Amino acid sequence: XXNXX
Amino acid sequence: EFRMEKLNQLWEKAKRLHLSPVRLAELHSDLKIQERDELNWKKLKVEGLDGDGEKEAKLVHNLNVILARYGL
Amino acid sequence: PTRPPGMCHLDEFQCQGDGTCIPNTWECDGHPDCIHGSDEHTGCVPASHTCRSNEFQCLSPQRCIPSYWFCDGEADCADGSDEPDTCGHSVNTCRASQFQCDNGRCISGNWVCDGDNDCGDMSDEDQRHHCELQNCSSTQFTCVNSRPPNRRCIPQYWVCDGDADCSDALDELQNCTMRTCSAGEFSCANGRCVRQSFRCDRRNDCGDYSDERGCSYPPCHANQFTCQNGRCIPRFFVCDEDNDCGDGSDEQEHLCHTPEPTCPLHQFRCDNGHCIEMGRVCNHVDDCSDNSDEKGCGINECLDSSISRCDHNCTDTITSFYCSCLPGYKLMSDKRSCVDIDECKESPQLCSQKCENVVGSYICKCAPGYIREPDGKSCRQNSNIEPYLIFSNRYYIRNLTTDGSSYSLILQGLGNVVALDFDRVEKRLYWIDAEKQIIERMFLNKTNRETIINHRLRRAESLAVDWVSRKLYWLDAILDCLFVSDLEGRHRKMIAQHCVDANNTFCFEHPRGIVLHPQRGHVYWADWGVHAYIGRIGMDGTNKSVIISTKIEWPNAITIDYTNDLLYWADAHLGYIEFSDLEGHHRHTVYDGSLPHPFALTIFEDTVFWTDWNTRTVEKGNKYDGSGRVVLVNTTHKPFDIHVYHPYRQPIMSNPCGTNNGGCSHLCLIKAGGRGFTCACPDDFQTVQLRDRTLCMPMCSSTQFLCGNNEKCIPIWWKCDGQKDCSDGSDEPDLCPHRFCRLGQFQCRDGNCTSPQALCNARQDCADGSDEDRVLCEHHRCESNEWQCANKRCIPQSWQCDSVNDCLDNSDEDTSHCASRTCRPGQFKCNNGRCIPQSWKCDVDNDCGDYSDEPIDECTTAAYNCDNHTEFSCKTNYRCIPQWAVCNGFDDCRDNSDEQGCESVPCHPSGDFRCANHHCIPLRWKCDGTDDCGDNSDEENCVPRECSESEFRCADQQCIPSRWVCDQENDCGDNSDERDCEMKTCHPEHFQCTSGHCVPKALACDGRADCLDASDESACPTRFPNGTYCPAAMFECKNHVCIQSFWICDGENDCVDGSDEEIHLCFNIPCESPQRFRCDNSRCVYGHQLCNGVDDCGDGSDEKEEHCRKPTHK
Ligand SMILES: *[C@@H]1O[C@H](CO)[C@@H](O[C@@H]2O[C@H](CO)[C@@H](O[C@@H]3O[C@H](CO[C@H]4O[C@H](CO)[C@@H](O)[C@H](O)[C@@H]4O)[C@@H](O)[C@H](O[C@H]4O[C@H](CO)[C@@H](O)[C@H](O)[C@@H]4O)[C@@H]3O)[C@H](O)[C@H]2NC(C)=O)[C@H](O)[C@H]1NC(C)=O
Ligand SMILES: *[C@@H]1O[C@H](CO)[C@@H](O[C@@H]2O[C@H](CO)[C@@H](O[C@@H]3O[C@H](CO[C@H]4O[C@H](CO)[C@@H](O)[C@H](O)[C@@H]4O)[C@@H](O)[C@H](O[C@H]4O[C@H](CO)[C@@H](O)[C@H](O)[C@@H]4O)[C@@H]3O)[C@H](O)[C@H]2NC(C)=O)[C@H](O)[C@H]1NC(C)=O
Ligand SMILES: *[C@@H]1O[C@H](CO)[C@@H](O[C@@H]2O[C@H](CO)[C@@H](O[C@@H]3O[C@H](CO[C@H]4O[C@H](CO)[C@@H](O)[C@H](O)[C@@H]4O)[C@@H](O)[C@H](O[C@H]4O[C@H](CO)[C@@H](O)[C@H](O)[C@@H]4O)[C@@H]3O)[C@H](O)[C@H]2NC(C)=O)[C@H](O)[C@H]1NC(C)=O
Ligand SMILES: *[C@@H]1O[C@H](CO)[C@@H](O[C@@H]2O[C@H](CO)[C@@H](O[C@@H]3O[C@H](CO)[C@@H](O)[C@H](O)[C@@H]3O)[C@H](O)[C@H]2NC(C)=O)[C@H](O)[C@H]1NC(C)=O
Ligand SMILES: *[C@@H]1O[C@H](CO)[C@@H](O[C@@H]2O[C@H](CO)[C@@H](O[C@@H]3O[C@H](CO)[C@@H](O)[C@H](O)[C@@H]3O)[C@H](O)[C@H]2NC(C)=O)[C@H](O)[C@H]1NC(C)=O
Ligand SMILES: *[C@@H]1O[C@H](CO)[C@@H](O[C@@H]2O[C@H](CO)[C@@H](O[C@@H]3O[C@H](CO)[C@@H](O)[C@H](O)[C@@H]3O)[C@H](O)[C@H]2NC(C)=O)[C@H](O)[C@H]1NC(C)=O
Ligand SMILES: *[C@@H]1O[C@H](CO)[C@@H](O[C@@H]2O[C@H](CO)[C@@H](O[C@@H]3O[C@H](CO)[C@@H](O)[C@H](O)[C@@H]3O)[C@H](O)[C@H]2NC(C)=O)[C@H](O)[C@H]1NC(C)=O
Ligand SMILES: *[C@@H]1O[C@H](CO)[C@@H](O)[C@H](O)[C@H]1NC(C)=O
Ligand SMILES: *[C@@H]1O[C@H](CO)[C@@H](O)[C@H](O)[C@H]1NC(C)=O
Ligand SMILES: *[C@H]1O[C@H](CO)[C@H](O)[C@H](O)[C@H]1NC(C)=O
Ligand SMILES: *[C@H]1O[C@H](CO)[C@H](O)[C@H](O)[C@H]1NC(C)=O
Ligand SMILES: *[C@H]1O[C@H](CO)[C@H](O)[C@H](O)[C@H]1NC(C)=O
Ligand SMILES: [Ca+2]
Ligand SMILES: [Ca+2]
Ligand SMILES: [Ca+2]
Ligand SMILES: [Ca+2]
Ligand SMILES: [Ca+2]
Ligand SMILES: [Ca+2]
Ligand SMILES: [Ca+2]
Ligand SMILES: [Ca+2]
Ligand SMILES: [Ca+2]
Ligand SMILES: [Ca+2]
Ligand SMILES: [Ca+2]
Ligand SMILES: [Ca+2]
Ligand SMILES: [Ca+2]
Ligand SMILES: [Ca+2]
Ligand SMILES: [Ca+2]
Ligand SMILES: [Ca+2]
Ligand SMILES: [Ca+2]
Ligand SMILES: [Ca+2]
Ligand SMILES: [Ca+2]
Ligand SMILES: [Ca+2]
Ligand SMILES: [Ca+2]
Repeated sequence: XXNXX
Repeated sequence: EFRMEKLNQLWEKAKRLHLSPVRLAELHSDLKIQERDELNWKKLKVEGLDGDGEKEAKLVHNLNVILARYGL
Repeated sequence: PTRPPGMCHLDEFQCQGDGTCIPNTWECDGHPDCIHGSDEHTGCVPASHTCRSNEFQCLSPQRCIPSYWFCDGEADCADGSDEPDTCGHSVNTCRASQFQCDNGRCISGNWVCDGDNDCGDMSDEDQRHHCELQNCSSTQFTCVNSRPPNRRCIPQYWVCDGDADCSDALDELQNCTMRTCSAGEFSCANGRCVRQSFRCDRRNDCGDYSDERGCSYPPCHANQFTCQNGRCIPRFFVCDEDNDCGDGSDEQEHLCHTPEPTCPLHQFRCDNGHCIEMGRVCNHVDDCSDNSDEKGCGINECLDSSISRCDHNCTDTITSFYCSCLPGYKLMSDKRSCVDIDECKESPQLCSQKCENVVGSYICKCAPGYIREPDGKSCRQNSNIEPYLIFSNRYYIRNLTTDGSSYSLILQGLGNVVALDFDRVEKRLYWIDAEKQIIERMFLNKTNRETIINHRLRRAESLAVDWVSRKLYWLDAILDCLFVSDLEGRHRKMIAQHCVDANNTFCFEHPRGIVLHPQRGHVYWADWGVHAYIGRIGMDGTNKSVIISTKIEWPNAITIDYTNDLLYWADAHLGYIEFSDLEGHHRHTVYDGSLPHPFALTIFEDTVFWTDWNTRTVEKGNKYDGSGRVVLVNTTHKPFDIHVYHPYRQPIMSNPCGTNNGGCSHLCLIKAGGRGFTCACPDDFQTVQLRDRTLCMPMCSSTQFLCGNNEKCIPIWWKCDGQKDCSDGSDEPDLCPHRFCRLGQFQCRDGNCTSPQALCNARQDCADGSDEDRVLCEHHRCESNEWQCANKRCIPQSWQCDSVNDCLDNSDEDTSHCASRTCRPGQFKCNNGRCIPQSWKCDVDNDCGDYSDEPIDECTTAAYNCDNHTEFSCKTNYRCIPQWAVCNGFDDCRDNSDEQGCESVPCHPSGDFRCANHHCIPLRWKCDGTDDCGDNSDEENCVPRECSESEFRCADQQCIPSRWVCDQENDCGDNSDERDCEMKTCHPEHFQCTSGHCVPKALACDGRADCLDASDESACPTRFPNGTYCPAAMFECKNHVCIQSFWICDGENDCVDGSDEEIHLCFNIPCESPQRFRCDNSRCVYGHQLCNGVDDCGDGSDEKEEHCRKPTHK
């Protein structure tokens, strides 16, 4: 997703 | 619509039989006139004024022939 | 000692106006001896033959009716005077002979039960009157699996008939269970059949709901209102006060709203609620309901003594009054009286640092170390140390000034620094390297770097350092836990897991962000899971509670300012920064959804500093209203976990465990509330609490080794290797066998090597099978995220009861276990035995396999409405998906509802990049090198980005980490990163091979040829006394390379020298035809190279068909 690292 | 639970049950189940509308409509007219008959039966039952119980046989047999007549 | 910077000793008191220190005896004395009286604050101490007498006469039917019959609710003998004017309408209730049921009717007992409309409006069986569970006599059968709104009793006249009757239609199953069903009717899972028209509709026709499962409902008509659960209703049914679709979508406050007309000026409406011209009032004409405009003509009604009791002040108008309250006082609902405003709670932003409530106005004060500037509200830090920001890029920890003037590297060359924190006591810095899965520390003067934690760190997310109790707290996102340890990295202990709330609705799923508050002994953390929340726990693992749970989707960031004690956090999805009290009350938004993607924020004085992922920027602004927003810096890589380095951000406090470890054996943790302390034990220890002390009794598995002093226990493969791990040194005893393997690797008893995961997995992997030995595996234990079969092999906790043989002996799928086990807190259980996340219940998808997670009757109720702040409701079904999944290029609603009309969806003004299609992607994904829009519009029309300090540029202009340069392998796709190495010096603590390439120094002189040319072994001292370099078991290549004995002349060029393939050695190696056969050149060619078409030996004997075709199909 767009909130992982 | 109808007063009693049993008439509503017959009414949903009659629709579940997909019967013809003219037959299905005649069902309610025979049950709705029985609705007024059952009400005076019930009033005379709880109050106990129907000392002979004459009003019970005449709606029991009417309901039975209604079930037989209309294909239930 | 000296005085803390800008502060005063606890033995004295600080003046507010100038920061000077005076003794406490001058405080609270009544004499303003300070510069502005800050010492003397007010908070201190101060015909008559046809009927009979029992019957009422009637005319037409010649009937006579009892006296109690009439005036009951209907005309008994069709008399028009029966109801209206024969009895008193409400002089009395209908007395005890007929029980009370509505005012216009009455009920004689049993009718409250039978289900017939005997009060005129069905209200006889309302509330909890009667008939909780009806019963069936002879010739009747009960629909036991049913609820009130369907049925509970049916006659035998309908059992095993032609049409289903009960709720689940069990009447037709019974013992009947017929066979005959054809293609003319739809077939259900349970076996019953129904007409094709009764598929994919609003009715549960088959009982089993097989006629509805898997259907795809087309959208409703134009005149058909659609509810959130997917049921179409007539628009006439909307806002008729009847729940026409169950979930209440058609009956809700703001959809069924008719806001009253404004009529702002002139247009003086009267008190009956309709707007009329202003001049009509007291025009001597009664134009409103009841003298609403004519009081004769109005005058002030407060003039008489205490009429309407206007508490503070009053004012009048043409036809009314209105009281008023002085500033600092608010009127309450009675519209007559005023109460004091707690401005410190109702309006926190008025005072910059601290607030004290007064009856009326308020007074703002500053925390010690701060002085209030002459404006009366803005405190200023008094220490002559200027703060600076410390934030982490993926490769760097960088130093940035508060105003942004200076910018420099604190450190570089790291793998991936996702979090960091500082300690002002030792001037030390801590950070988590997510790429290496280690936690390091170093002094701020850039020396004494070391690694304190390197084991069982599956996925660390955020860390926080406790300056008071010298403890280190960090979150793990894979184990879903909150850990604790001393600053040196010992005595690790689990202090939180599973769920937080009493309902198990908010659980550890995606922990991120952490902030300690040692003053009150609390730890605050955030989770961005499906049920996102901000939790709280005591520093010792008590007081689990939920602080924020509403209007929160992606809480990446969290912090506390320590001066106002306000809690601060930011949401990446909703895009806000919002602050609240420590208990979660009185929340206020700083930025109202305008931030692209904040990740970490921090506070100092009056300024909030946050790191933005989408813009890759560090920004600052006012901490209360967001004014003065300024971009400080903008980097190539994403910024993580910014921190303001200043001693005021770690306020001084007494240590409850002072100079004695609190008398605790291993750990002393601050009690919730801060006042007390609690002794604790590490992970593999048992707390045998005694009368006046806690005993930490060691309890470690058979795969673990207990150290000499019982200070810790370590995995069994950490015993007998190169490094001493225990403090005692028993890790490496004198009677220690030779170490054949590398670090972090299990060693077989015969010298073979295998990974630690090979231990007790029931698949023997060592040559001796010692990895599955009874003594070793008898008391094996594994992590909290795994479940252990009776076979003593550990599998992930979610691999149970899935009809897959994850364990060898089906213990995971055994029916006895799959019926008695529970799910872990926060997980839903299926009748199949599956454990699934609670979010997976009622989401259309068949997750249990048995559709147990999708009860259609229950899933469509009001209890599963989507959270309208963050979730988007699918059109044709009851599924809810998060808003960020809307037109992302993937079918998430199972009906493609979320991908419809993305053209109308606007991107966020600054953080997103619109694709060729109408999708919005984060700007950080522009020109990254991979297609994320689904049409390559992001990577088109791009220019390669410039390299940073730790990066190296290939011939293709793409940047790679400098560590990959000259490491024997190419990463640029060509010769670029190994173009020349012979005349280059490489990162420290690395050994450069003679061929120019360089390896980590630990791989030098350890037998294995780690350099390509084996130069890491070609010049080393003699390993064994009598001159030998390898133990006898291994072979010794003439270039001093150690090699496994069975590798001898197997056809692989194993010794880089070539000593492995001498023919004289080759001929005498034992061989076996199915595995190794002799080639006619005396070379035992590997058996896999026979009939391979390749001349592994120089005469083609390995390819001759005579002895490698199939004689018996072999
Ligand atoms: C980078 O910054 C850090 C942090 O400021 C510096 O580390 C400190 O260095 C000073 C020396 O300059 C240390 O001061 C010494 O502390 C000793 C006691 O604590 C040390 O030893 C115990 C032993 O268990 C350890 O537990 C503890 O962690 C410390 O390592 C004192 O005994 C010393 O006293 C001696 O010298 C002083 C004068 O300096 C004399 O007055 C005394 O009589 C005696 O001779 C000394 O005070 C300090 O402890 C260090 N801090 C820490 C946390 O260890 C780095 O030096 C600095 N690095 C660089 C290169 O700049
Ligand atoms: C994991 O690493 C181990 C290392 O030991 C390998 O296991 C076996 O290793 C031995 C190394 O010696 C292989 O060779 C065996 O040597 C034995 C010792 O030789 C005796 O006789 C000579 C005669 O001069 C003496 O000098 C010497 O001192 C000894 O007295 C032989 O006895 C072995 O033969 C017998 O045992 C093996 C099983 O161990 C049987 O397979 C044979 O049929 C026979 O009964 C043998 O020659 C041995 O080959 C290695 N095992 C196997 C099965 O190959 C493992 O190979 C390695 N892991 C894997 C998966 O390969
Ligand atoms: C230069 O130096 C190295 C060592 O510094 C020498 O290598 C040693 O050689 C001896 C003799 O071969 C080895 O001793 C033998 O080891 C066998 C295997 O045991 C291994 O595994 C066990 C358990 O983990 C270890 O305890 C052990 O140390 C080994 O690692 C034993 O099985 C042998 O005993 C057998 O024979 C005796 C009779 O002699 C029987 O009574 C016993 O029951 C048993 O069957 C024996 O102990 C020694 O292990 C080697 N060490 C290394 C590191 O390889 C070189 O030989 C030397 N070079 C020269 C030219 O001399
Ligand atoms: C609304 O009603 C309130 C309640 O009476 C009014 O507050 C009162 O205002 C008067 C005039 O400002 C104050 O009188 C002054 O008091 C001082 C002594 O403190 C005296 O020296 C002056 O000569 C003067 O008389 C009075 O104190 C104050 N009452 C209180 C208790 O605060 C208010 O003025 C009204 N506001 C309006 C706009 O009508
Ligand atoms: C991050 O950057 C800031 C600002 O550049 C650094 O602050 C600097 O810290 C050093 C050490 O405290 C100061 O050096 C001192 O200067 C005085 C006066 O010249 C000298 O007498 C001392 O001997 C010492 O050399 C420096 O002045 C100071 N700069 C500012 C603007 O305050 C900070 O050290 C950096 N942090 C890290 C971890 O590198
Ligand atoms: C977990 O959260 C749920 C949902 O908030 C809690 O369910 C609550 O359960 C009570 C008792 O069943 C419900 O009260 C009921 O109200 C109806 C009238 O609406 C009444 O007829 C019942 O006799 C009963 O008083 C309550 O409505 C419901 N919560 C809400 C807000 O709907 C539950 O308590 C929590 N934890 C537990 C103990 O499961
Ligand atoms: C252990 O956990 C509970 C729940 O988090 C903590 O109780 C909470 O404590 C705060 C502060 O004392 C309470 O706020 C205050 O409540 C009173 C009314 O009781 C109100 O007058 C104040 O204005 C303020 O709002 C909060 O209500 C309370 N919550 C509940 C229901 O327990 C408790 O403090 C924790 N103990 C520690 C010190 O770890
Ligand atoms: C951010 O990038 C802009 C160009 O878009 C540049 O002008 C600005 O200097 C950068 N911010 C800082 C101050 O580093
Ligand atoms: C829907 O959002 C509004 C704010 O626009 C809020 O007041 C209301 O409570 C929300 N309703 C639901 C279904 O959560
Ligand atoms: C004096 O004591 C204070 C206590 O907070 C600080 O340790 C300060 O650094 C000390 N000053 C000197 C010169 O040692
Ligand atoms: C060699 O020098 C280069 C360039 O100055 C790098 O600094 C590299 O880290 C150096 N390594 C050694 C071993 O000196
Ligand atoms: C090799 O090193 C060993 C280590 O014990 C002995 O010191 C030995 O003497 C060394 N030299 C030779 C020739 O073996
Ligand atoms: Ca004073
Ligand atoms: Ca009447
Ligand atoms: Ca009734
Ligand atoms: Ca039936
Ligand atoms: Ca259906
Ligand atoms: Ca409605
Ligand atoms: Ca008027
Ligand atoms: Ca106030
Ligand atoms: Ca997780
Ligand atoms: Ca959510
Ligand atoms: Ca966003
Ligand atoms: Ca070790
Ligand atoms: Ca194994
Ligand atoms: Ca399984
Ligand atoms: Ca599901
Ligand atoms: Ca989607
Ligand atoms: Ca891209
Ligand atoms: Ca490379
Ligand atoms: Ca090597
Ligand atoms: Ca070989
Ligand atoms: Ca071959």
